Amino acid sequence: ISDNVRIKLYMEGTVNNHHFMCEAEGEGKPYEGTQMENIKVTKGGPLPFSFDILTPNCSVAITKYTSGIPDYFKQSFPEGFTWERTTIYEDGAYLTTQQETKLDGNCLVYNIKILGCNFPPNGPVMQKKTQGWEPCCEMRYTRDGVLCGQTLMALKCADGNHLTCHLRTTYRSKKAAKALQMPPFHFSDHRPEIVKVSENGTLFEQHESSVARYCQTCPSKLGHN
Amino acid sequence: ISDNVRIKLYMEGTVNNHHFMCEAEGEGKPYEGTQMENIKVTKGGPLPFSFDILTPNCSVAITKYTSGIPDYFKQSFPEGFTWERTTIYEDGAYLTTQQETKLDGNCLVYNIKILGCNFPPNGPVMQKKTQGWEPCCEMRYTRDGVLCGQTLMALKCADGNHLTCHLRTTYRSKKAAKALQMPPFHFSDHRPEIVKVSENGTLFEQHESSVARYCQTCPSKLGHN
Amino acid sequence: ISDNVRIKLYMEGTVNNHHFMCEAEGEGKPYEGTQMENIKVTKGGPLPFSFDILTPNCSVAITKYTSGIPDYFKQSFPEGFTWERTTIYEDGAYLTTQQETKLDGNCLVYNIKILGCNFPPNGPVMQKKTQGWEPCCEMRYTRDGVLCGQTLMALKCADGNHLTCHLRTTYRSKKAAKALQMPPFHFSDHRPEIVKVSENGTLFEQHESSVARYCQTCPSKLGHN
Amino acid sequence: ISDNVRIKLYMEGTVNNHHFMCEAEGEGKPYEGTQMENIKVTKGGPLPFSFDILTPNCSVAITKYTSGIPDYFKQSFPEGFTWERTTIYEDGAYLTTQQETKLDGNCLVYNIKILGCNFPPNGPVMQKKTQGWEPCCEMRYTRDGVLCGQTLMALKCADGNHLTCHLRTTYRSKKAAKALQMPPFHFSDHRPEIVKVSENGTLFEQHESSVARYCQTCPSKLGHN
Amino acid sequence: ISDNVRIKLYMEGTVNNHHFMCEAEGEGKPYEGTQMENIKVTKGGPLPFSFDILTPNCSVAITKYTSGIPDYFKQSFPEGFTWERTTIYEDGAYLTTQQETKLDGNCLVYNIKILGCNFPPNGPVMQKKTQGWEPCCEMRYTRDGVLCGQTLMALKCADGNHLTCHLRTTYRSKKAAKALQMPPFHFSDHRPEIVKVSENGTLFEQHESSVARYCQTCPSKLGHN
Amino acid sequence: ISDNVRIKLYMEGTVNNHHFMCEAEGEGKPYEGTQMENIKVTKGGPLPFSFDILTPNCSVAITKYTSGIPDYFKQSFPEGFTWERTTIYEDGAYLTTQQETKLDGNCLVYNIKILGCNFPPNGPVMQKKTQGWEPCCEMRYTRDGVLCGQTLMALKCADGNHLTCHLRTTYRSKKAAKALQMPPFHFSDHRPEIVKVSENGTLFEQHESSVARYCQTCPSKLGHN
Amino acid sequence: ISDNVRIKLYMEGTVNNHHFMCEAEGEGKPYEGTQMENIKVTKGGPLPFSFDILTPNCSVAITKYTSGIPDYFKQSFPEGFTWERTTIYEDGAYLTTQQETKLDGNCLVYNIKILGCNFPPNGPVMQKKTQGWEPCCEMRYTRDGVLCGQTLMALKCADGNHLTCHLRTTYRSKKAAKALQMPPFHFSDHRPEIVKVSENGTLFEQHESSVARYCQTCPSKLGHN
Amino acid sequence: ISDNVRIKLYMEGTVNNHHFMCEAEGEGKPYEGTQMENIKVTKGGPLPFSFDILTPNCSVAITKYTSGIPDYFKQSFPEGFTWERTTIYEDGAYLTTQQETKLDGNCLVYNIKILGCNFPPNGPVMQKKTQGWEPCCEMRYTRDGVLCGQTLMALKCADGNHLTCHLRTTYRSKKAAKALQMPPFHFSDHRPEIVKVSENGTLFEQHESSVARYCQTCPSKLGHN
Repeated sequence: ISDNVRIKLYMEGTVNNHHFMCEAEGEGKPYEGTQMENIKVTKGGPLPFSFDILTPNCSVAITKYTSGIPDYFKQSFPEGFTWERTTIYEDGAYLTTQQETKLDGNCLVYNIKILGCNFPPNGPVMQKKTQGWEPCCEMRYTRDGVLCGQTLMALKCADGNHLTCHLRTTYRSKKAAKALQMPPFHFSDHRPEIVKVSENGTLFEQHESSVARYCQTCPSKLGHN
Repeated sequence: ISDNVRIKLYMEGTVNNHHFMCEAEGEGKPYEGTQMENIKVTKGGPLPFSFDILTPNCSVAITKYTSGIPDYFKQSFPEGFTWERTTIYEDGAYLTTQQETKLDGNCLVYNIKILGCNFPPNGPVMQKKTQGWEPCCEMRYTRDGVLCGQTLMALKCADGNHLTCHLRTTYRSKKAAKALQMPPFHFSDHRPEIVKVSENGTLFEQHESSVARYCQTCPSKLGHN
Repeated sequence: ISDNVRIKLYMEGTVNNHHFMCEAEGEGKPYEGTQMENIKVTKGGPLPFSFDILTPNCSVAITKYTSGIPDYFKQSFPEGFTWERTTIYEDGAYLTTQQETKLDGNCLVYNIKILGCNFPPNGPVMQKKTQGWEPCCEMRYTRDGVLCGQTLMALKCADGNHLTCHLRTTYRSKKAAKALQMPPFHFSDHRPEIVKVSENGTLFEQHESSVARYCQTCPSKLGHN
Repeated sequence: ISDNVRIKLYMEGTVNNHHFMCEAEGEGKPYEGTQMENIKVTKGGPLPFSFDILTPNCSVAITKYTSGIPDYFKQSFPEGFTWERTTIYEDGAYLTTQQETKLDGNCLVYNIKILGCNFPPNGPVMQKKTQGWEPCCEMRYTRDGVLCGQTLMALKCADGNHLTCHLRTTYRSKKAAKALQMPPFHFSDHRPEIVKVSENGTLFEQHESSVARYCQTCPSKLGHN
Repeated sequence: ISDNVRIKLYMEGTVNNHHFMCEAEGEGKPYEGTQMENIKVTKGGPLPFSFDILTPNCSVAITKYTSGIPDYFKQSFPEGFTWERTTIYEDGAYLTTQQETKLDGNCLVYNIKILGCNFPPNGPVMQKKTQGWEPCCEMRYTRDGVLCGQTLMALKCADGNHLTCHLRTTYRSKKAAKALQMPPFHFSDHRPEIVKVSENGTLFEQHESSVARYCQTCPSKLGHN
Repeated sequence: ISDNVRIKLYMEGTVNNHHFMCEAEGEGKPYEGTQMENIKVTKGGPLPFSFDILTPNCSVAITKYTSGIPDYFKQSFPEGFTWERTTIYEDGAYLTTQQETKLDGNCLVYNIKILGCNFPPNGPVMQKKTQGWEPCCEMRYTRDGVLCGQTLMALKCADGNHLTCHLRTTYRSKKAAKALQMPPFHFSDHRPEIVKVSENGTLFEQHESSVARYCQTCPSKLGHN
Repeated sequence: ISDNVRIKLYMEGTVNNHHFMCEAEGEGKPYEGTQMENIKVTKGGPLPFSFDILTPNCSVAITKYTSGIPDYFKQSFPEGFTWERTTIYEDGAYLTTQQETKLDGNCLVYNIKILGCNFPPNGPVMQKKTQGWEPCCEMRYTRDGVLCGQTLMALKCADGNHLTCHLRTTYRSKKAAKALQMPPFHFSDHRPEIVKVSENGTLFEQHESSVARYCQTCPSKLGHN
Repeated sequence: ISDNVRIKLYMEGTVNNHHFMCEAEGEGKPYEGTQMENIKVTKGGPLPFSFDILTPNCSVAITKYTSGIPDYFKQSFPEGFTWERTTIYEDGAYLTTQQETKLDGNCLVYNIKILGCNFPPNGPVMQKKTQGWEPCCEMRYTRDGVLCGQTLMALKCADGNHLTCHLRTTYRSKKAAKALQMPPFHFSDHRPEIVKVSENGTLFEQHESSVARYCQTCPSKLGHN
């Protein structure tokens, strides 16, 4: 994959019985781990809920993989990969996502499907009281030939509280495991941020930085990473 | 709704990155709570996973509502209703469903969308080692003007074990709450059974009985139901 | 075990950093599945939380086992048994219990240890706005030589809503599994009720009825129980 | 609190009906965030399960708090603090902890109570197949005037696999709110390691390093921490 | 009045049937128009609504009166004054205030009574979605021998929108009319800001600056102020 | 509630900076909708304003509810209810009320708080030129689980003129919404009259009749009430 | 005026910048207070908002004037009259109307001008979610030689909720007040209903019944109307 | 838009049943915010009421927009814009306006429609006892993709009084959302003055200055505008 790529996104979903569609165009630097997307709600907008719950569904090939840790995603090209995830919110809401990622030339194409349910009508998401995500730390490890990820995230609320959730992901390379260098357990920091909202809450400029690493602040007494 | 109805079902989903579609034809006695469907996997079959996980997604308007408990579903007609649910398996798999139910004459039409993820490849579902569901007891109660349901189910496994899961559902009538007689807290027994599999594992004859009731084995010292 | 037995209970626990102890004396009809206990909060009372969360922790040897289903608990005497459980509330609270049951003469003696955490201070439990439990249906199945149980329960709230939780239990007979007739998958209905509260909310008269059974509302078309 | 302190620990617990007690003596540098403890299983040892599940229960006053982030724990002395936690394992096990932390002289004294249940008998924990924890990243945020923490951890298994769990903690200062400066949302890295096992599997030399910080790998484009 | 003063405040109110009391200690520079208050919700806190609605009720003797405009408030000492006001929110809520202001030595003492009603439960105030007030411009004019004020204010919401309201005030000097120089029509800019929230949302550090003036951005073609 | 009840009232308020208190003893026939109160101004009398503005603040449990329309107020006992209201006068005055209603045996107890402001000094109220209220028609409808009311009223002046006002009320039952039969849109006619004034304008014998009904003069062509 | 008349109406207006024109043909029985009009949107239809807001603008000479109450409108012929009104909706919308009424032979001719503004785009009116008006009660009283009217009305919504508004009207006879018998304070019930919609939502069959009266449900102790 | 423009205005209205028309020729400097118009009452003049109520209806494209605040009005050219407003007077009068603004070359063309009602006959407006407007401060904020404005104004009265009113405006650009940069919350000062009246009270020379800005007199302690 190139050091500079374009991004094209297509999303379709139903949350609490509300159908919607989104499309986005963006750019990013795969090896630097930085990127940005201009996401437009093409159908069903303005959404009856905070766009925040859609943010993390909109790019793991773009991450600075450090410490010699094998990059499961960049290794997957040209074949590409898909990933699936369920996000469990502390107030009972569930959001499941199926995504396909393809690399056509220097353009990353994302096709996303989402199904969300049980979001409380008077909760922060449905009441649009949330104000973006705190950065997070994803735990990555292999299992049964695929790469798994788990993360705890926190939505900022106007009152100062946070609404937390748990992401459980399975990343699936289109390359056979035999053709891949599987990575050891490691982490990936992510910082998604919406820097601008326009067109009556239907257009969002979203930026994100990601870095894969080992625990660097606490030294091992046993020579482990 | 009449005493005898026809059932037409359309389903589309992706589980562990495997896309599939199903269509069914059936019948049922709404007030007797008995029904049967002939479900055909029209695309993506035979499925690489046990059809058992799709079974509970294929009819709550057909239930013998006893003890004078108001029937939230039959009351929603002719407008109909929709429901959303996430099923959490004990081995980490999640399956989210979005469904729409409408009544055309004396025919119930179901449109279903499913997204499933994280099913362990060596688990009983992906290995097709499950052998049907044990009967179950659903807990139903109102909240925020809609009807909620929660159930623990158990899939019989060939090794003698049971694989358990937790269903969390929100049923949404298309009629305004004020035009409905909301039910008190109650239960609903369900007994889905596959009696025949044919056409190279793509046609499933599925029967089911459902009965809404109160606890009927434990007396109350306070006269409560 | 006899047709009528006495009950002596000792409980110690800490919930949200509040330490407390309870003692109770009661009676029951093991085969009839009916019982009553006069539970006194001996230390740390009045509790800063609803007594309702302790109710389900205060007697499975007392249950009417029907349909020829082997009784794992009564079979365990005179040796007795222990059980361990964690209850997960929908608003983030957890309550773990460890219990020992023995039969001394004609008296069932219960020794209970409880640790609870993360109960929301503005929640119905910590605000004492709950009004007893709704009857429930426990799912029972064997696994690895022991008997397991899972149940969803709902706490009635003052505002009319229900607070739901999930119980995950493991019952351990003190007799070697070898000397026991392990039961098939089955259910158990429970109806715990507090009929009187006195001594400034430190004494509770609690009654309960339990019945072990199979699904008796939905006939099986495959000849299964 | 002194920059050099000793540690004294007392633990009692029951896991899968196995009762045990532990005691430890150690030392640490509160502001450097480094520490070591010699933990002896004084009763019920050698344990019938991996000591790994006990490891994370044995010291948050010892953490290097960087970036001027208010230190909830060090601000709590001399009054001290307590914390409560439930750890949920992916294979159904639950472990709940209640802890009290006091400073006697220049020695941190820990009193721990543990209740564990539903650990699978043939699982890696009960089979003693785990090989310590991977380092972890805890999410810390305020709620209801106290400090909350949530973490995802992973046990290393022989197969090269990992067994994951989720920690949900509430830290409770015994100091007046008026005398405490609460921290903003932040993280704390922890790396607990058993560097030596002796005395026939009953003595564990455990080291740990902890660092509280903001996300430093991913720059904010909104000027946030 | 001194160039520097202390502030002491006592408030009692009921909003949407929720009773509360507040007390505050602060300081200000009467002639510079700047001040600060540390407001504690002594009873009924944390409030079930945004503290923002209470902010503007908490100091008109502290304002920089420019352009030779007579200062109705400072002229009122030592007698002091009272003021009454009703704030009408665009979504149907009303909040009425009665206030007494006295000068005790170097301390301005405020006694406030508040009654609020009809705030929508899912509105920004009851949902705590607001994030402070935008600065505002008060219109001041004499009528029936007293000073009247009217102002349009706007609360900032998490979503980027604003919730507006209308303040209608009557200021009543306790000084004999014959001893007061009544001011001509003029404006007063106000900028209340909460710079810190602590003690579980019950302690607010609030600052404010106020300036009385004529319209200086648009010249008069008739020589009027 | 009984067919014949006693009434005890306690009132405290401040209008245009004039503090006052009232107390009353009365009787009524709840189902007949008739009642009387002997209201005494216990502090601040004679009032510097017409007692007419206090009249409508002095009993909604007493109303003849016709046509099978559910009675929100009588249904609220024994718990009782509260109500809040703001009355907006055409000449700029505002009067806000908070009231609590309890039933003790057959005695209705009212506790009222009032804050009024901006009444013009030369208007009919402050000049005590009003001569009672014309009967009025209240509009009642539910919203967000509570009962709302709105009414336009008119004070009579000797010259044949009227001074109008707008009442905006929220009635809040102390019973759970689930335990109440909510009424459809309807009206309530009210006719308050002061039949005797004594003790130098500090004791008022006030009578009132109230009837809840649908529109009975204009038949519906669509079969609506 | 005769007991059976024809009705002809011409209307032009702009609401939220949408221009439209309407024309109607109908009939009414002046003394019976009943009438019906076939209202056609001749320009700008189908309207981008609910026709419901236009309904009350389409006949006060048609009202059953009971109880000997002087009929300001009937007395105005042959000269006729005009009326002006502003309707204030609770969600911030305003609609102002200017109307002229003349009698040509036995045909009442109405010429209407309307300007509406600030209707929320997502409100029930602009979204066409309203379902007609509930009947209402107008307060009528004289002032400065003319007749005034004020009414609160409520639009019905599907949820069972209502959108309320306030009408403030001034009726102006073309006859000199000297030649008219002015009425005392009284009421007028109105019940507008759309019984048929056709021609792609541009033709509305609307009927209405009106009755002028005094309060007839609450007898007066003092002897007032 | 040019730095120097001409103005052409056409107005038609009906206030308290009095029909009138006006036309004007003017000029202004859009970026400097200064302008003048020579307004002639072409029909229905001299008006039976104060021309002051028409003054604010006669130019928002002419305003000095400072501090980098996006200019909604100038951005709207060449397409143009419209605006709608209702002005509510404290003595019960309402005046609604609909306006269209076009830029033909360097000439701004205004087409204005007005409907006013309920002005008291003995009030200052109808008696022509007003002496021009005091300058004012408009609050501007976006909502639903359009620009809203609200302002309180004060008309100079006879005996040294002021008659106040509230303006509620919606400004509608003819450009699409994608082609506009929406402004943050801000203010606009306005100072309309009649400097000459001639031709028997039918020709008015009116000047005005407007400035859009943030609050500059009161510093923010949080770095907000």
